[PDB]
Amino acid sequence: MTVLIIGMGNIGKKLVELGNFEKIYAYDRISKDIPGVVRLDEFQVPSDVSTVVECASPEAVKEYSLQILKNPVNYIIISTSAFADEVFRERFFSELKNSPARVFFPSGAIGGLDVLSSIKDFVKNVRIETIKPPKSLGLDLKGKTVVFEGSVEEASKLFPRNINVASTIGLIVGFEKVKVTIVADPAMDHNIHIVRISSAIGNYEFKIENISMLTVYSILRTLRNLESKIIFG
Amino acid sequence: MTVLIIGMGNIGKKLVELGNFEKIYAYDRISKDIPGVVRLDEFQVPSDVSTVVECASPEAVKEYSLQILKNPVNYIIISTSAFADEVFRERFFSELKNSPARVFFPSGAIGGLDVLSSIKDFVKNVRIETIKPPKSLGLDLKGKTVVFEGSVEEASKLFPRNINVASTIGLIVGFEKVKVTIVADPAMDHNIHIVRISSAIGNYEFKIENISMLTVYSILRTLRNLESKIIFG
Ligand SMILES: NC(=O)c1ccc[n+]([C@@H]2O[C@H](COP(=O)([O-])OP(=O)(O)OC[C@H]3O[C@@H](n4cnc5c(N)ncnc54)[C@H](O)[C@@H]3O)[C@@H](O)[C@H]2O)c1
Ligand SMILES: NC(=O)c1ccc[n+]([C@@H]2O[C@H](COP(=O)([O-])OP(=O)(O)OC[C@H]3O[C@@H](n4cnc5c(N)ncnc54)[C@H](O)[C@@H]3O)[C@@H](O)[C@H]2O)c1
Repeated sequence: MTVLIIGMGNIGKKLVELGNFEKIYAYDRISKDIPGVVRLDEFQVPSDVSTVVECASPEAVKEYSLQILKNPVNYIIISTSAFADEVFRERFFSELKNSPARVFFPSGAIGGLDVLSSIKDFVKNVRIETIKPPKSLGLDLKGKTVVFEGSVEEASKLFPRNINVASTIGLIVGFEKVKVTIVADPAMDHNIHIVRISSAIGNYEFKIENISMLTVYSILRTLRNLESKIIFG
Repeated sequence: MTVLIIGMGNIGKKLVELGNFEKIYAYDRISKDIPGVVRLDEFQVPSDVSTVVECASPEAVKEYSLQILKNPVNYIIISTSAFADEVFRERFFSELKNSPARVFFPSGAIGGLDVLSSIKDFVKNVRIETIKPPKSLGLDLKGKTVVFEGSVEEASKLFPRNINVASTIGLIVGFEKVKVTIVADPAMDHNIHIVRISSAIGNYEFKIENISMLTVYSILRTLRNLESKIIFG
């Protein structure tokens, strides 16, 4: 299929090298030498694009979402942190009911969204804890320390970085039901995600220790799935 | 859409009551009073069926898989334990390459299959441990005891019950890479599933404590997804 990739950062260039595409349109405010892509200069959704993939920034999701939705394409979004904004979220799904498009929210850096999606109406609450090494926060500590705790909306305001995982989760069960905790642990070599889910159907715990590659393959699997006979999860 | 549900056990009757369907064809060796379904007597795939759902038994998967695949429908399978059979597995995906159909393997009683599907080529091994209460095995114990450990193929031969979770997993990463452990813990009130995944991309831990309802909603979410604009995981 022909596709439009928004953003040529670590994830964009990676999709271009691993993906199998006849044609690739790419838009990125910068202008680095483009390899096997048709670097656009003015954003737009070419008529032969069957799928659009956003992997730029929350602001990009907000800037083009409206236009993208006019077109009858599969719309893959990863910068979900943008949905932590009540006003933008309302606007988006409005355009979507009228839209001929289809939106896909791949799990990204976490997993367990298959069951969380199935039992979403029954979820009582979701606790997502991120444990980063002190170094990655310019901190020197002798023990674990909570650097933040509250809603997804607030977490995004102070951490314009991640807060994408929690947002996709919020988009599934409702934001009011998600609590975010960011912990700095001097004993931690790498980043970790722990998703604790309480519901009327059962309780689930998902621990993620990524050694972001996971998100890349998460996108690829979604694209591959569009054209596959064997679908898992 | 019009659908064909194979098996009217706990899961079949549940799909009939919660599902939203214009027409339902149902086949079940028994003959209990059927409510809102068109109880067939001779198995077959009516021409107006757009989706078939198996939730009967592994033997059923093996008996009708061949026929189902001739038809251009979405084929949902849950009794995956049947794929632990090397010979049947080879036969199935053979028919599928030639098939106009599409197969869906919902996560069922576990979760985390979204990430496991994305990073499947990189998986080094998967350990799935099931911790049941001694009572559910007619055992009286004073401490945890392993009642079984080995491959998915063997687990199915001694436990014609579950071994479906491990099979779907085997279908994803390859059976040789899955190790199954069934533990009886006197301290355990309910059943638990722990899926430990080791790979080149990272390590994942999924703990599942279901209070099977999860599988039902897992099927429903797959059906709902066929006709939805918002897809998660
Ligand atoms: N959902 C998840 O699990 C998950 C995980 C990791 C990253 N992400 C998201 O992916 C994004 C980062 O991707 P990356 O790793 O390639 O980072 P990156 O910063 O290396 O790449 C971003 C690229 O997009 C371009 N860009 C920024 N705004 C743009 C805009 N408004 N319009 C067009 N182009 C724009 C930038 O010039 C940059 O080259 C982040 O926004 C993050 O939220 C999501
Ligand atoms: N993948 C998962 O996570 C998962 C989880 C739970 C159960 N399951 C599967 O679901 C099945 C059980 O479903 P249930 O909970 O409704 O159980 P059940 O035993 O109550 O229902 C099974 C029904 O299917 C009928 N049946 C059996 N063989 C048939 C055949 N060959 N052809 C036509 N009909 C047949 C039976 O008469 C019975 O009424 C099991 O085979 C199990 O492997 C999968």
